[PDB]
Amino acid sequence: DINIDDILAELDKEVSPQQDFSDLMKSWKNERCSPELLPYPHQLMKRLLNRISMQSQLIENISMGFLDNESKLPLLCMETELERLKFVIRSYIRCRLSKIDKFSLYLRQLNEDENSLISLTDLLSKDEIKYHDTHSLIWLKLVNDSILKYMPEELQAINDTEGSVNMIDEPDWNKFVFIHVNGPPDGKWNEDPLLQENEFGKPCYTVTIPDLKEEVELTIGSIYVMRYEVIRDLLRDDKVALI
Amino acid sequence: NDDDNTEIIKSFKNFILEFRLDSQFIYRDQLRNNILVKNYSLTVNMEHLIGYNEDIYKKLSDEPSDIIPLFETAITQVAKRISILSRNSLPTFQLILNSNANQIPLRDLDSEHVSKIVRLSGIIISTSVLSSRATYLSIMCRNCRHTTSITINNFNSIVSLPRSCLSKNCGPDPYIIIHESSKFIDQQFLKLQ
Amino acid sequence: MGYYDIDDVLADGTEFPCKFQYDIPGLGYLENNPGRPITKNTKLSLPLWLARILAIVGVPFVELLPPDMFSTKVMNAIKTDPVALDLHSINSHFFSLAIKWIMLFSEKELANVVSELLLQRAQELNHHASSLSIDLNTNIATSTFLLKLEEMEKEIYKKSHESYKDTKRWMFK
Amino acid sequence: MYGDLGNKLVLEAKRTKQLYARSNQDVNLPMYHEDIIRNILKEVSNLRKNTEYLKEQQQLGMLDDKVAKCQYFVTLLCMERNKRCLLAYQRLRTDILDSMAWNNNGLDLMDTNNLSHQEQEYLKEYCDLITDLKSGDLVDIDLSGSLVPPSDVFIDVRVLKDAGEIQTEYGVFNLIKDSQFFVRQSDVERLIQQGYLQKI
Amino acid sequence: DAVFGDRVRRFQEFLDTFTSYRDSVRSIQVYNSNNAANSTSLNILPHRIIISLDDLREFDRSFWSGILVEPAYFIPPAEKALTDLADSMDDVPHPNASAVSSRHPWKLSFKGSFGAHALSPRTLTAQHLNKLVSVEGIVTKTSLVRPKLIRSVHYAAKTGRFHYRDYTDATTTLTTRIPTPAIYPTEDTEGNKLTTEYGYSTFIDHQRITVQEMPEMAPAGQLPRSIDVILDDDLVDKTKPGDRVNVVGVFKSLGAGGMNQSNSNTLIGFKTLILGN
Amino acid sequence: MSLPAHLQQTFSPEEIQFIVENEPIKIFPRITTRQKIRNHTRWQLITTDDKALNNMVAMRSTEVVLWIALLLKQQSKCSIVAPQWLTTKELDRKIQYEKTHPDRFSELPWNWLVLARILFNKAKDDFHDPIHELRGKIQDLREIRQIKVLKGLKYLNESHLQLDNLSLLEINELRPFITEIMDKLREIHTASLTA
Ligand SMILES: [Zn+2]
Repeated sequence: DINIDDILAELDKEVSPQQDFSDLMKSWKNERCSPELLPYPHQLMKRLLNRISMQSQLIENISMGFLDNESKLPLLCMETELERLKFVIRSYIRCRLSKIDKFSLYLRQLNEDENSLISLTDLLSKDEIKYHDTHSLIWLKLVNDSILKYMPEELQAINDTEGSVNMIDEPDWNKFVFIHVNGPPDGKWNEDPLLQENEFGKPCYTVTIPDLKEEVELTIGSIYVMRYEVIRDLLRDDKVALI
Repeated sequence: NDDDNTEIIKSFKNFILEFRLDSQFIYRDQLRNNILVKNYSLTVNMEHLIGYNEDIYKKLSDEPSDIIPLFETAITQVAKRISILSRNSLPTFQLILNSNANQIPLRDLDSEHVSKIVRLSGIIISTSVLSSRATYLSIMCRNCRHTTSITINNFNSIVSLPRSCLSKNCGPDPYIIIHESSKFIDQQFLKLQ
Repeated sequence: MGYYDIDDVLADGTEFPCKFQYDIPGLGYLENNPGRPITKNTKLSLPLWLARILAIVGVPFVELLPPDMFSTKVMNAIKTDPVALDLHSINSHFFSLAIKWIMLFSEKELANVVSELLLQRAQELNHHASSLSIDLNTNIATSTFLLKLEEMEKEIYKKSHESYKDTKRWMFK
Repeated sequence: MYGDLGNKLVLEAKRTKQLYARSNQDVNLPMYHEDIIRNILKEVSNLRKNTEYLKEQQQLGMLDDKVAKCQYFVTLLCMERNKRCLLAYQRLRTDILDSMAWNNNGLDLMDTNNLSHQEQEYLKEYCDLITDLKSGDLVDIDLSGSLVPPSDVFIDVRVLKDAGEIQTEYGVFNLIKDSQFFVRQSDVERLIQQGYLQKI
Repeated sequence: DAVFGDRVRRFQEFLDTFTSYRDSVRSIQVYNSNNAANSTSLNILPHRIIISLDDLREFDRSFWSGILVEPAYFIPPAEKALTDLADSMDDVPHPNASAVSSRHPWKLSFKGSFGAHALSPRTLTAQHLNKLVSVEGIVTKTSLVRPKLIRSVHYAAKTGRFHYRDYTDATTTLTTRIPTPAIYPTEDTEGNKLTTEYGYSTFIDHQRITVQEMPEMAPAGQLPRSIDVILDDDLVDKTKPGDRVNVVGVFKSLGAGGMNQSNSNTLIGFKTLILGN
Repeated sequence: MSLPAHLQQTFSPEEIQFIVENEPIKIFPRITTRQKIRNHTRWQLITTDDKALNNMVAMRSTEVVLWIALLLKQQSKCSIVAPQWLTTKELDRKIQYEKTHPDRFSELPWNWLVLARILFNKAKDDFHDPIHELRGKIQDLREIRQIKVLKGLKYLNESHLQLDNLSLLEINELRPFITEIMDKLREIHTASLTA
């Protein structure tokens, strides 16, 4: 018989804190595994910090009111929920700081490059900018006055990329990461391009590995161990998520 | 005797599979870890066997030389179950016991304790070189070339080649061991003082 | 191949057999004759961080000879029984140096052997890392196999074993 | 050759590496290897003087391009190798110092004689930098807090070292030795990390 | 015996692929022919070829693993293939009335890398039985070289025909076969008397050396352990006591080890020894 | 540095439990926060939905985030309902699927191990089936899935790998081995392909 789902959908076609937390967890999971320093979500983190401040004030006010039924479960849940949110943001920020420490000179050369397509203001937070600058400066001072003071000017650079071995550390672009193919972020499939339907009817993406000149079909709802460089474009579009 | 042997094997198999103290199946985990490093054995504590089902311990301590091969068979079956994907050639596992029973002085071992399990202490004074005891004994009839196999448990009661052609008369002792198809295990003689 | 990677730093400082190509003057500071120069067609052992550069700049100054650790005898040993090979005695940094040699010489055949060696040995070290001792109240094979791992596999084993141990400790807490 | 001192230095650095890895004894960085640092730095000075001696001798003398290029090139390579060994050692020490600072900002501010003057100044300013981070914008969250997820809100603790009386946010804690509490894990995390409370 | 023929043809293909072994066989044959045609001379090259296990592994890994794991089924076919190769490419000279009857099969010897089979007499457990292993150690005892019978050729002075008979023992052939009581057949099938023809029969020398592990290799607190190698033919007198040696052979077992009624609870084992190649 | 060595590129199992605890679960409340028609403090949380918490009616199944269900189960104020996949019939079905298809994993939920552990520890009296049997079937599933993983870690090429239907804890424990062996087999390949 003819399908009537179209009219049923027709008659049904007359930023939320949960979504903010879900995006924070997704960003944290991606940051923990991705070899590169992922771009900072300024707006999401601003909203999250505002929410934490307002909820802490609300808890303090409710506690003052209680300081004059005896339902303490909501207050306990508020406190522990805020603790969990603070832990997630703590771990995220500290992972980003560790990645900044690992790739300080790479970030510096990106900043000093006028031909670079990215900027630290668009990739690091303000506190991350300050921490990166201060840490790079102090470590430079230490290494200078401990080792480089007794070295000639041709071997005194802290970012000598022309030496016997490159001394600026770059992220391992071809690092292997665990990816779960989410599919398009929206619930509609045909709208999103790049989704070449595979045989057996399961939709899939298609990414090629330049080193091997091989094409691999990334089926939706499947788990893969893929090179990060191959996945980077899909990951930036949230079509896949690092496990 | 097949029914009783199968029942004993199944009981000790269930002991291997089901025993756990607190959230961890001790002997399943130990068996898997032993298989991983090619350690085909299982060190079974005796307090655990008593606590699980004291009837099994009574059966074991009554006639150890007849029950222990059944327990080794159960260990082998569990190993196949938990380390081989259904749909072999896995050696018969060895059972290593740990006991805390009262130690019997070496001079107190007399006519009683014969065929019993005894725990005793001493100092080793000699260790022989490794011998070779057969377990799988591929065997062939001398005249009619009727090849068969024999499996050895190595727990002497208190077996030999068959005294029959076992499928013209072929004589009284028609069997010669095929040494290129047999499987052996190493055995060592100690000397406790 | 990070600059500050101590494993890579130590891998660089390994002597390699290499013959010279020029009657170069004035060198040999610590090569048994500081003032007296180095003769042409002289076979000398040099650190990799030096021989690597000296074999490309220039006919290059220094010609690199096939080291013993990649000789056909070691290759046959690798192809025979990869698991039971004492690669720690051959070279404590065998895999890093093999990768460097392949990178230098584009040896498509040494790489095809060392990759299979790595896979076959990774199977066994995963088997040993995922087998955790249980107390009823370390195995001989585990301890006698862990003595035959380079400084690279000794880190993969440590990481994987720590991961398995953490998972076991969490599950059975 | 010339990197043997540097090779010994990085070998000792590897020892410190695995040394501190070892679980979490929070070991103190082995006292700076000043003696080996001095020798290799002196070894660098001799190499630099040799380059200066050769360059001036090349100008006044009749030196062809071959030896003048090659001796300088080899000396430069040796100096680079020594620089790399020194840098690796210093970077490992700096990484361990950063780990200690991050973990002990809530534990203690400490034998400090194991550190050179430069390293002591680096740690002293790094603590200030961490405190600046914990106060700029991320003040709502405790950036120096524990990285273990907060599983259970309520825990029970046992007082290890007597500390008399300590004021909490609302009431007060009487840290009597060998007395057990049952309090929220939030307000005792610093004391547990410092080493005054024990259980979980 | 389809598998036997398959192994034989596979090894013939291997010998054809690596022509160095064919060149060595040719060199041995021409050396023997020249010595026969040329006096106080006794240097005759043996019918033995040293094949590298690495070449066998690179050619056919299945055959190489079969040699290294179950040589009792892979070495006899390879030896038969080598014998057929030598016979086909033989210079087909005039017979000497003895080489026709006296068997001279081309034995095999191995070299190269062994891996887990490069053992010592202490680490030679019972899991290595029936496998091709190499043991290194010091020769301590050497039996007297004593010829042993493997074929007796008989002449019946009533029909002018020659009848032979092959003999096999546990220490001669790898595959197990019914032992022969080593009694010469004095009467034919048709009631004819036979006279044994020595000089047309075939005897091979037989020695039993003893190899023990090097004393410095022994673990702290234990005396060196020893194994018994059974060298035969060209390998007799190759070793003397005190010689450090590296013997390659098949770790074989013999006997019924109890299991003979005479022993029911008796717990002795089997007699194990290496058939040196 | 800021992030410890053992937390570099993996998740500690505590963090996996933390991630799992954010998934909704169905509970039977033992309290009633539904305000009658005829004061009280509402939850008003910021990282989840408080609607199902302010409208709890005793013995009326709702869905709350797992870390709150556990918090209520700390007292006697709720009763966690075991998910449908955590019954003896479904576990037997999954075991049969594993024994029938030796090339692919069964379709267990990504949090099956973590959820099973948490529910067995904190909600041991809310199972319609004997927990001593659920544990024995969870262990059997873990053993079969471990056998299949060890026989697929034998396919660690340098291009990619498809670990379909693998759980989250299993992936987390296999990450430092797979992702560090494939890196080396990729470095070897790229070194060879330097032409
Ligand atoms: Zn018969």
